Amino acid sequence: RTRTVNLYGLPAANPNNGNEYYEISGRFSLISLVPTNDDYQTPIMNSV
Amino acid sequence: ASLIYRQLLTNSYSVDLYDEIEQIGSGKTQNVTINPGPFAQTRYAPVNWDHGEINDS
Repeated sequence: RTRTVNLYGLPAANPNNGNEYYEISGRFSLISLVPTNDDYQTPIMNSV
Repeated sequence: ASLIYRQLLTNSYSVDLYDEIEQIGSGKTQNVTINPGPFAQTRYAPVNWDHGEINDS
């Protein structure tokens, strides 16, 4: 009952649309650092 | 004990042989391959500075 009809978008009036939540799945890769002194790395030693 | 003088004079040819030893061993290719140690290196990252997120409207 208004001027604005057939506009593409998503207003903030009722975004949930009766849903408890919107979900998304996927894979999540990470290459972050970490301290590992438990190695105490000088074993690759040459057995002789 | 005089025999040392005789041996030196007689064996002097080994001097030229030794000159050949060193002056062609230098010619031959050598490569002492200093390592990286057991502990491995790594740089931070390719990091570039920029202005952060702007709150436009």
